[PDB]
Amino acid sequence: AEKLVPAKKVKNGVLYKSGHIKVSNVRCSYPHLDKPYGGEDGGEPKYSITLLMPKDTHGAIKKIIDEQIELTKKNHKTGALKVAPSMLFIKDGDVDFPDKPECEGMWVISARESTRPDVLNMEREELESPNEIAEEIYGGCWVSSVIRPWSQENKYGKRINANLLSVLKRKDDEPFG
DNA sequence: TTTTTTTT
Ligand code: NA
Repeated sequence: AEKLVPAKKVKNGVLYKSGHIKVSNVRCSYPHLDKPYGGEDGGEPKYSITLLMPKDTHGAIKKIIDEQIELTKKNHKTGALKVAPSMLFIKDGDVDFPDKPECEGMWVISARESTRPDVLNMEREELESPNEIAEEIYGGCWVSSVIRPWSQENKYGKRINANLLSVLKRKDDEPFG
């Protein structure tokens, strides 16, 4: 549920007082919302999505994400955390994925969660069956998503990752396949 | 309220 209290609203996004961030009107790729992904090779399976944020239209919400990344580093429970820019949930499509046409001119956000996120159709109805979830949110559609940064400091390294809380269908478009 | 991701 969006039972959150806005702190700051910008074009294509909202920062909430709880530290959650809504990233609005972004293109979806590689959804794993019907069934969790990963944990073939040691890790535990998680639901996930990639969000493609156009650089020309989403600069304000990008700035909020950066600010919140810094805040998350500073507030890490064991003390302020140093994290490399390659170890964040946000990547630069033009640098990191130059051979992927769908990433051209995009910020690329990866968000994951062990608990299945809320999945809403355009009528804001919450979906429950894996098949209906897979049909609704297909790679290439546009969504709005609630995420929240978190700080990782463990045996595998130091990262700022993003919890995936909700995915709302916004627009249909050509599927990536 | 919690915790490795990764392009896949
Ligand atoms: Na459910």
